[PDB]
Amino acid sequence: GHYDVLSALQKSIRGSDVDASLHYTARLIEAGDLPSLARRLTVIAYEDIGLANPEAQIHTVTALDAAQKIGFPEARILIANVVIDLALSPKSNSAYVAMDKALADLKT
Amino acid sequence: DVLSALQKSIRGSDVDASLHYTARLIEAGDLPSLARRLTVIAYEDIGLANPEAQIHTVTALDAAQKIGFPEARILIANVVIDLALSPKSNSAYVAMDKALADLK
Amino acid sequence: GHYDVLSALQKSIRGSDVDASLHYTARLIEAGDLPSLARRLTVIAYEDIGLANPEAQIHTVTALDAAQKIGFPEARILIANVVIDLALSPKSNSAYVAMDKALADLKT
Amino acid sequence: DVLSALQKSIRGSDVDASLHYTARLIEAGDLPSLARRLTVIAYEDIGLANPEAQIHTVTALDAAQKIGFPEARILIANVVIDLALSPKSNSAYVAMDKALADLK
Ligand SMILES: [Cl-]
Ligand SMILES: [Cl-]
Repeated sequence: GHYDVLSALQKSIRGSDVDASLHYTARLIEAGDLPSLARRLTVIAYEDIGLANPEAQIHTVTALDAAQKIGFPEARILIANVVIDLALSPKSNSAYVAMDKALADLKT
Repeated sequence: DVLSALQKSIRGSDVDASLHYTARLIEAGDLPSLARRLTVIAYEDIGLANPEAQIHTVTALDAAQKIGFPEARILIANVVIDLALSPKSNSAYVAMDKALADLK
Repeated sequence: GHYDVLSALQKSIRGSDVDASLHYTARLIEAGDLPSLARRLTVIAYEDIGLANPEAQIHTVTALDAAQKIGFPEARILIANVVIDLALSPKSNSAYVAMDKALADLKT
Repeated sequence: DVLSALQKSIRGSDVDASLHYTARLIEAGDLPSLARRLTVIAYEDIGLANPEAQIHTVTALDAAQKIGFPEARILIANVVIDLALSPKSNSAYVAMDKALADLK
Protein backbone atom coordinates (compact mmCIF):
# COMPACT_ATOMS: atom_id res chain seq x y z
CA GLY A 1 0.00 0.00 0.00
CA HIS A 2 3.05 2.33 0.47
CA TYR A 3 1.17 4.19 3.27
CA ASP A 4 4.59 5.34 4.60
CA VAL A 5 5.33 7.11 1.27
CA LEU A 6 1.75 8.52 1.04
CA SER A 7 2.21 9.99 4.57
CA ALA A 8 5.59 11.52 3.57
CA LEU A 9 3.94 13.06 0.46
CA GLN A 10 1.18 14.67 2.59
CA LYS A 11 3.76 16.06 5.08
CA SER A 12 5.90 17.35 2.14
CA ILE A 13 2.91 19.20 0.58
CA ARG A 14 1.73 20.54 4.00
CA GLY A 15 5.28 21.87 4.49
CA SER A 16 5.30 23.58 1.05
CA ASP A 17 8.40 21.46 0.13
CA VAL A 18 8.09 21.04 -3.65
CA ASP A 19 11.31 19.02 -4.19
CA ALA A 20 10.41 16.49 -1.42
CA SER A 21 6.81 16.35 -2.70
CA LEU A 22 8.03 15.43 -6.21
CA HIS A 23 10.46 12.85 -4.73
CA TYR A 24 7.73 10.98 -2.79
CA THR A 25 5.39 11.26 -5.82
CA ALA A 26 8.16 9.76 -8.01
CA ARG A 27 8.46 6.78 -5.59
CA LEU A 28 4.66 6.18 -5.82
CA ILE A 29 4.69 6.48 -9.66
CA GLU A 30 7.56 3.90 -9.89
CA ALA A 31 5.52 1.58 -7.58
CA GLY A 32 2.59 1.98 -10.05
CA ASP A 33 -0.50 2.40 -7.76
CA LEU A 34 -2.24 5.31 -9.54
CA PRO A 35 -5.56 4.86 -7.62
CA SER A 36 -4.00 5.21 -4.11
CA LEU A 37 -1.90 8.22 -5.25
CA ALA A 38 -4.98 9.93 -6.84
CA ARG A 39 -7.06 9.30 -3.68
CA ARG A 40 -4.41 10.76 -1.31
CA LEU A 41 -3.78 13.86 -3.51
CA THR A 42 -7.57 14.50 -3.67
CA VAL A 43 -7.81 14.37 0.17
CA ILE A 44 -4.70 16.61 0.53
CA ALA A 45 -6.26 19.20 -1.84
CA TYR A 46 -9.42 19.50 0.33
CA GLU A 47 -7.83 18.94 3.81
CA ASP A 48 -4.54 20.89 3.60
CA ILE A 49 -5.18 23.50 0.84
CA GLY A 50 -8.96 23.78 1.30
CA LEU A 51 -10.58 27.21 1.33
CA ALA A 52 -7.22 29.03 0.87
CA ASN A 53 -7.28 28.09 -2.87
CA PRO A 54 -10.53 26.44 -4.06
CA GLU A 55 -9.28 26.40 -7.70
CA ALA A 56 -6.48 23.98 -6.59
CA GLN A 57 -9.25 21.41 -5.90
CA ILE A 58 -10.78 21.92 -9.40
CA HIS A 59 -7.37 21.48 -11.06
CA THR A 60 -6.52 18.46 -8.84
CA VAL A 61 -9.75 16.49 -9.40
CA THR A 62 -9.77 17.31 -13.15
CA ALA A 63 -6.14 16.17 -13.61
CA LEU A 64 -6.42 13.02 -11.47
CA ASP A 65 -9.67 11.78 -13.10
CA ALA A 66 -8.01 12.34 -16.53
CA ALA A 67 -4.79 10.65 -15.29
CA GLN A 68 -6.62 7.48 -14.14
CA LYS A 69 -8.03 7.17 -17.72
CA ILE A 70 -4.72 7.95 -19.58
CA GLY A 71 -2.69 5.62 -17.26
CA PHE A 72 1.10 5.59 -16.77
CA PRO A 73 3.43 6.56 -18.19
CA GLU A 74 1.72 9.77 -19.50
CA ALA A 75 -0.29 10.11 -16.23
CA ARG A 76 2.99 11.16 -14.50
CA ILE A 77 2.84 14.51 -16.43
CA LEU A 78 -0.70 15.27 -15.16
CA ILE A 79 0.31 14.29 -11.59
CA ALA A 80 3.42 16.57 -11.79
CA ASN A 81 1.18 19.61 -12.42
CA VAL A 82 -1.01 18.66 -9.39
CA VAL A 83 1.89 18.13 -6.96
CA ILE A 84 3.63 21.43 -7.84
CA ASP A 85 0.26 23.28 -7.62
CA LEU A 86 -0.52 21.85 -4.17
CA ALA A 87 3.03 22.22 -2.75
CA LEU A 88 3.20 25.93 -3.74
CA SER A 89 -0.48 26.75 -2.96
CA PRO A 90 -1.66 28.93 -0.05
CA LYS A 91 -3.07 26.49 2.56
CA SER A 92 -5.71 26.37 5.33
CA ASN A 93 -7.15 23.29 7.08
CA SER A 94 -10.04 25.39 8.51
CA ALA A 95 -12.75 23.40 6.65
CA TYR A 96 -11.44 20.13 8.21
CA VAL A 97 -11.36 21.70 11.71
CA ALA A 98 -14.84 23.28 11.38
CA MET A 99 -16.44 20.03 10.19
CA ASP A 100 -15.04 17.99 13.09
CA LYS A 101 -16.10 20.75 15.57
CA ALA A 102 -19.70 20.61 14.21
CA LEU A 103 -19.72 16.78 14.65
CA ALA A 104 -18.28 17.07 18.21
CA ASP A 105 -20.94 19.71 19.11
CA LEU A 106 -23.95 17.42 18.35
CA LYS A 107 -26.01 16.40 21.43
CA THR A 108 -25.41 12.75 22.57
CA ASP B 1 -36.90 18.79 7.80
CA VAL B 2 -33.10 18.97 8.33
CA LEU B 3 -32.38 19.47 4.57
CA SER B 4 -34.67 22.57 4.60
CA ALA B 5 -32.91 23.83 7.78
CA LEU B 6 -29.55 23.48 5.94
CA GLN B 7 -30.95 25.44 2.95
CA LYS B 8 -32.27 28.20 5.29
CA SER B 9 -28.88 28.42 7.10
CA ILE B 10 -26.94 28.68 3.78
CA ARG B 11 -29.43 31.30 2.45
CA GLY B 12 -28.81 33.27 5.70
CA SER B 13 -25.00 33.01 5.22
CA ASP B 14 -24.75 31.30 8.66
CA VAL B 15 -21.60 29.10 8.53
CA ASP B 16 -21.90 27.59 12.05
CA ALA B 17 -25.60 26.66 11.64
CA SER B 18 -24.99 25.32 8.11
CA LEU B 19 -22.21 23.00 9.40
CA HIS B 20 -24.41 21.94 12.38
CA TYR B 21 -27.21 20.72 10.05
CA THR B 22 -24.58 19.19 7.72
CA ALA B 23 -23.13 17.22 10.66
CA ARG B 24 -26.63 15.91 11.53
CA LEU B 25 -27.19 14.88 7.86
CA ILE B 26 -23.78 13.13 7.65
CA GLU B 27 -24.67 11.08 10.75
CA ALA B 28 -28.21 10.31 9.37
CA GLY B 29 -26.29 8.66 6.49
CA ASP B 30 -27.99 9.63 3.16
CA LEU B 31 -25.10 11.13 1.12
CA PRO B 32 -27.00 11.08 -2.24
CA SER B 33 -29.85 13.27 -0.84
CA LEU B 34 -27.39 15.66 0.89
CA ALA B 35 -25.33 16.00 -2.33
CA ARG B 36 -28.44 16.54 -4.50
CA ARG B 37 -29.75 19.31 -2.17
CA LEU B 38 -26.36 21.11 -1.90
CA THR B 39 -26.14 21.02 -5.74
CA VAL B 40 -29.63 22.56 -6.05
CA ILE B 41 -28.76 25.22 -3.38
CA ALA B 42 -25.61 26.18 -5.33
CA TYR B 43 -27.69 26.94 -8.48
CA GLU B 44 -30.88 28.23 -6.75
CA ASP B 45 -29.59 30.41 -3.88
CA ILE B 46 -26.07 31.38 -5.07
CA GLY B 47 -26.61 31.14 -8.86
CA LEU B 48 -25.38 34.06 -10.97
CA ALA B 49 -23.97 35.89 -7.89
CA ASN B 50 -20.98 33.48 -7.88
CA PRO B 51 -20.84 30.96 -10.75
CA GLU B 52 -17.49 29.55 -9.46
CA ALA B 53 -19.41 28.22 -6.40
CA GLN B 54 -21.33 25.83 -8.72
CA ILE B 55 -18.06 24.42 -10.20
CA HIS B 56 -16.64 23.97 -6.67
CA THR B 57 -19.86 22.30 -5.44
CA VAL B 58 -20.38 19.80 -8.28
CA THR B 59 -16.65 18.88 -8.40
CA ALA B 60 -16.40 18.30 -4.63
CA LEU B 61 -19.68 16.36 -4.25
CA ASP B 62 -18.97 14.02 -7.20
CA ALA B 63 -15.50 13.37 -5.67
CA ALA B 64 -17.05 12.92 -2.17
CA GLN B 65 -19.42 10.19 -3.41
CA LYS B 66 -16.48 8.38 -5.17
CA ILE B 67 -14.02 8.56 -1.90
CA GLY B 68 -16.81 7.85 0.67
CA PHE B 69 -16.57 8.36 4.44
CA PRO B 70 -14.61 9.19 6.43
CA GLU B 71 -12.82 11.61 4.04
CA ALA B 72 -16.04 12.71 2.25
CA ARG B 73 -16.88 14.88 5.30
CA ILE B 74 -13.85 17.13 4.49
CA LEU B 75 -15.00 17.67 0.86
CA ILE B 76 -18.59 18.37 2.05
CA ALA B 77 -17.26 20.91 4.61
CA ASN B 78 -15.50 22.88 1.84
CA VAL B 79 -18.80 23.02 -0.12
CA VAL B 80 -21.00 24.09 2.80
CA ILE B 81 -18.62 26.85 3.98
CA ASP B 82 -18.20 28.12 0.37
CA LEU B 83 -22.00 28.30 -0.17
CA ALA B 84 -22.71 29.88 3.26
CA LEU B 85 -20.07 32.63 2.71
CA SER B 86 -20.89 33.19 -1.00
CA PRO B 87 -22.74 36.21 -2.40
CA LYS B 88 -26.41 35.19 -2.90
CA SER B 89 -28.76 35.40 -5.94
CA ASN B 90 -32.15 33.82 -6.77
CA SER B 91 -32.35 35.66 -10.15
CA ALA B 92 -31.84 32.62 -12.45
CA TYR B 93 -34.40 30.54 -10.47
CA VAL B 94 -37.00 33.37 -10.62
CA ALA B 95 -36.43 34.02 -14.35
CA MET B 96 -36.94 30.32 -15.17
CA ASP B 97 -40.16 29.93 -13.15
CA LYS B 98 -41.50 33.22 -14.66
CA ALA B 99 -40.84 31.83 -18.17
CA LEU B 100 -42.53 28.47 -17.32
CA ALA B 101 -45.59 30.28 -15.87
CA ASP B 102 -45.79 32.43 -19.08
CA LEU B 103 -46.43 29.21 -21.13
CA LYS B 104 -49.82 28.81 -19.30
CA GLY C 1 -37.80 15.83 -31.20
CA HIS C 2 -38.88 19.53 -30.99
CA TYR C 3 -36.09 20.46 -33.47
CA ASP C 4 -38.10 23.63 -34.33
CA VAL C 5 -37.89 24.79 -30.67
CA LEU C 6 -34.18 23.77 -30.39
CA SER C 7 -33.46 25.90 -33.51
CA ALA C 8 -35.37 28.87 -32.01
CA LEU C 9 -33.34 28.50 -28.77
CA GLN C 10 -30.03 28.58 -30.71
CA LYS C 11 -31.15 31.68 -32.70
CA SER C 12 -32.32 33.36 -29.43
CA ILE C 13 -28.92 32.76 -27.73
CA ARG C 14 -26.96 33.81 -30.88
CA GLY C 15 -29.03 37.03 -30.86
CA SER C 16 -28.28 37.69 -27.15
CA ASP C 17 -32.08 37.65 -26.47
CA VAL C 18 -32.32 36.38 -22.88
CA ASP C 19 -36.14 36.55 -22.55
CA ALA C 20 -36.71 34.60 -25.82
CA SER C 21 -33.95 32.13 -24.84
CA LEU C 22 -35.71 31.41 -21.50
CA HIS C 23 -39.09 31.10 -23.31
CA TYR C 24 -37.84 28.42 -25.76
CA THR C 25 -35.97 26.67 -22.90
CA ALA C 26 -39.24 26.66 -20.87
CA ARG C 27 -41.06 24.98 -23.82
CA LEU C 28 -38.35 22.25 -23.97
CA ILE C 29 -38.45 21.73 -20.15
CA GLU C 30 -42.29 21.32 -20.25
CA ALA C 31 -41.84 18.77 -23.11
CA GLY C 32 -39.40 16.88 -20.80
CA ASP C 33 -36.50 15.87 -23.16
CA LEU C 34 -33.51 16.79 -20.95
CA PRO C 35 -30.96 14.89 -23.13
CA SER C 36 -31.79 16.78 -26.39
CA LEU C 37 -31.81 20.14 -24.54
CA ALA C 38 -28.42 19.37 -22.85
CA ARG C 39 -26.90 18.30 -26.20
CA ARG C 40 -28.04 21.47 -28.05
CA LEU C 41 -26.89 23.83 -25.24
CA THR C 42 -23.45 22.09 -25.20
CA VAL C 43 -23.08 22.62 -28.99
CA ILE C 44 -24.27 26.27 -28.69
CA ALA C 45 -21.66 26.93 -25.96
CA TYR C 46 -18.78 25.76 -28.23
CA GLU C 47 -20.17 26.94 -31.63
CA ASP C 48 -21.71 30.35 -30.83
CA ILE C 49 -19.85 31.48 -27.65
CA GLY C 50 -16.60 29.59 -28.28
CA LEU C 51 -13.27 31.35 -27.73
CA ALA C 52 -14.97 34.65 -26.70
CA ASN C 53 -15.71 33.13 -23.24
CA PRO C 54 -14.12 29.70 -22.61
CA GLU C 55 -15.39 29.66 -18.99
CA ALA C 56 -19.00 29.61 -20.37
CA GLN C 57 -18.21 26.11 -21.74
CA ILE C 58 -16.90 24.92 -18.31
CA HIS C 59 -20.03 26.23 -16.56
CA THR C 60 -22.33 24.79 -19.28
CA VAL C 61 -20.90 21.25 -19.34
CA THR C 62 -20.66 21.12 -15.51
CA ALA C 63 -24.29 22.26 -15.05
CA LEU C 64 -25.75 20.04 -17.80
CA ASP C 65 -23.95 16.84 -16.66
CA ALA C 66 -25.20 17.56 -13.08
CA ALA C 67 -28.71 18.35 -14.43
CA GLN C 68 -29.00 15.02 -16.31
CA LYS C 69 -28.27 13.24 -12.96
CA ILE C 70 -30.63 15.41 -10.77
CA GLY C 71 -33.47 15.22 -13.37
CA PHE C 72 -36.53 17.51 -13.61
CA PRO C 73 -37.94 19.35 -11.87
CA GLU C 74 -34.77 20.61 -10.07
CA ALA C 75 -32.73 20.37 -13.32
CA ARG C 76 -34.66 23.46 -14.59
CA ILE C 77 -32.71 25.61 -12.04
CA LEU C 78 -29.32 24.40 -13.36
CA ILE C 79 -30.48 24.94 -16.98
CA ALA C 80 -31.68 28.51 -16.13
CA ASN C 81 -28.13 29.47 -15.05
CA VAL C 82 -26.72 28.05 -18.34
CA VAL C 83 -29.22 29.81 -20.63
CA ILE C 84 -28.75 33.24 -19.00
CA ASP C 85 -24.94 32.78 -19.06
CA LEU C 86 -24.91 31.89 -22.78
CA ALA C 87 -27.48 34.54 -23.85
CA LEU C 88 -25.52 37.36 -22.13
CA SER C 89 -22.01 36.02 -22.97
CA PRO C 90 -19.59 37.63 -25.45
CA LYS C 91 -19.70 35.41 -28.59
CA SER C 92 -17.45 34.33 -31.49
CA ASN C 93 -17.97 31.41 -33.91
CA SER C 94 -14.31 31.68 -35.08
CA ALA C 95 -13.39 28.15 -33.84
CA TYR C 96 -16.26 26.66 -35.94
CA VAL C 97 -15.18 28.64 -39.03
CA ALA C 98 -11.47 27.79 -38.62
CA MET C 99 -12.14 24.06 -38.22
CA ASP C 100 -14.27 23.85 -41.37
CA LYS C 101 -11.64 25.90 -43.31
CA ALA C 102 -8.90 23.42 -42.25
CA LEU C 103 -11.09 20.48 -43.44
CA ALA C 104 -11.85 22.27 -46.77
CA ASP C 105 -8.10 22.97 -47.29
CA LEU C 106 -7.05 19.26 -47.21
CA LYS C 107 -5.77 17.87 -50.56
CA THR C 108 -8.31 15.58 -52.37
CA ASP D 1 3.55 10.68 -37.47
CA VAL D 2 0.61 13.14 -37.70
CA LEU D 3 0.08 13.20 -33.87
CA SER D 4 3.74 14.31 -33.43
CA ALA D 5 3.25 16.97 -36.18
CA LEU D 6 0.21 18.27 -34.23
CA GLN D 7 2.29 18.41 -31.00
CA LYS D 8 5.13 20.28 -32.82
CA SER D 9 2.62 22.79 -34.33
CA ILE D 10 0.99 23.46 -30.91
CA ARG D 11 4.44 23.81 -29.24
CA GLY D 12 5.30 26.37 -31.98
CA SER D 13 2.03 28.29 -31.31
CA ASP D 14 1.06 27.78 -35.01
CA VAL D 15 -2.78 27.86 -35.12
CA ASP D 16 -3.19 27.20 -38.87
CA ALA D 17 -0.77 24.23 -38.90
CA SER D 18 -2.27 22.81 -35.69
CA LEU D 19 -5.78 22.87 -37.23
CA HIS D 20 -4.42 21.35 -40.50
CA TYR D 21 -3.03 18.29 -38.65
CA THR D 22 -6.20 18.15 -36.50
CA ALA D 23 -8.33 18.04 -39.68
CA ARG D 24 -6.20 15.14 -41.02
CA LEU D 25 -6.59 13.27 -37.67
CA ILE D 26 -10.38 13.84 -37.60
CA GLU D 27 -10.65 12.32 -41.10
CA ALA D 28 -8.33 9.38 -40.13
CA GLY D 29 -11.03 8.62 -37.52
CA ASP D 30 -9.31 7.72 -34.18
CA LEU D 31 -10.90 10.18 -31.70
CA PRO D 32 -9.62 8.36 -28.55
CA SER D 33 -5.94 8.71 -29.66
CA LEU D 34 -6.42 12.37 -30.72
CA ALA D 35 -8.11 13.19 -27.37
CA ARG D 36 -5.41 11.37 -25.34
CA ARG D 37 -2.59 13.25 -27.15
CA LEU D 38 -4.27 16.70 -26.83
CA THR D 39 -4.75 15.98 -23.09
CA VAL D 40 -1.05 15.10 -22.70
CA ILE D 41 -0.02 18.24 -24.72
CA ALA D 42 -2.14 20.44 -22.41
CA TYR D 43 -0.22 19.20 -19.31
CA GLU D 44 3.23 18.70 -20.96
CA ASP D 45 3.65 21.75 -23.25
CA ILE D 46 1.28 24.32 -21.66
CA GLY D 47 1.33 23.06 -18.03
CA LEU D 48 1.89 25.65 -15.30
CA ALA D 49 2.03 28.53 -17.86
CA ASN D 50 -1.80 28.38 -18.16
CA PRO D 51 -3.58 25.90 -15.85
CA GLU D 52 -7.02 27.00 -17.17
CA ALA D 53 -6.05 25.45 -20.55
CA GLN D 54 -6.04 21.98 -18.89
CA ILE D 55 -9.60 22.48 -17.51
CA HIS D 56 -10.78 23.66 -20.96
CA THR D 57 -9.07 20.72 -22.70
CA VAL D 58 -10.30 17.88 -20.47
CA THR D 59 -13.85 19.30 -20.29
CA ALA D 60 -14.15 19.74 -24.08
CA LEU D 61 -12.60 16.39 -25.04
CA ASP D 62 -14.73 14.36 -22.59
CA ALA D 63 -17.82 16.18 -23.99
CA ALA D 64 -16.60 15.62 -27.60
CA GLN D 65 -16.35 11.85 -27.09
CA LYS D 66 -19.90 11.79 -25.54
CA ILE D 67 -21.57 14.01 -28.54
CA GLY D 68 -19.57 12.34 -31.38
CA PHE D 69 -19.21 13.64 -34.95
CA PRO D 70 -20.18 15.84 -36.60
CA GLU D 71 -20.39 18.30 -33.66
CA ALA D 72 -17.25 16.93 -31.89
CA ARG D 73 -15.10 18.77 -34.50
CA ILE D 74 -16.29 22.14 -33.05
CA LEU D 75 -15.29 21.17 -29.48
CA ILE D 76 -11.89 19.86 -30.73
CA ALA D 77 -11.33 23.15 -32.64
CA ASN D 78 -11.79 25.18 -29.42
CA VAL D 79 -9.16 22.96 -27.69
CA VAL D 80 -6.57 23.11 -30.48
CA ILE D 81 -6.81 26.92 -30.92
CA ASP D 82 -6.64 27.43 -27.11
CA LEU D 83 -3.49 25.25 -26.79
CA ALA D 84 -1.77 26.76 -29.87
CA LEU D 85 -2.34 30.36 -28.62
CA SER D 86 -1.60 29.59 -24.94
CA PRO D 87 1.57 30.60 -23.08
CA LYS D 88 3.92 27.56 -23.04
CA SER D 89 5.74 25.75 -20.18
CA ASN D 90 7.51 22.36 -19.90
CA SER D 91 8.53 23.01 -16.24
CA ALA D 92 6.19 20.45 -14.57
CA TYR D 93 7.18 17.73 -17.09
CA VAL D 94 10.93 18.41 -16.55
CA ALA D 95 10.60 18.50 -12.73
CA MET D 96 8.81 15.13 -12.71
CA ASP D 97 11.32 13.35 -14.97
CA LYS D 98 14.22 14.86 -12.92
CA ALA D 99 12.64 13.43 -9.72
CA LEU D 100 12.11 9.98 -11.34
CA ALA D 101 15.74 9.91 -12.59
CA ASP D 102 16.95 10.84 -9.04
CA LEU D 103 15.45 7.53 -7.72
CA LYS D 104 18.08 5.60 -9.81
CL1 LIG E 1 -4.40 7.34 1.47
CL1 LIG F 1 -29.86 19.34 -31.44
